[PDB]
Amino acid sequence: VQTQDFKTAVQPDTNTAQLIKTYSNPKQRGDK
Repeated sequence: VQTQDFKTAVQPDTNTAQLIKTYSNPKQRGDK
């Protein structure tokens, strides 16, 4: 639900990844 501060090679904040995160891992802070 929370977008990351910046995009990396390992973790590109894509729409599908955020969609999966709505049930796999909500409450994940986007601060790096």
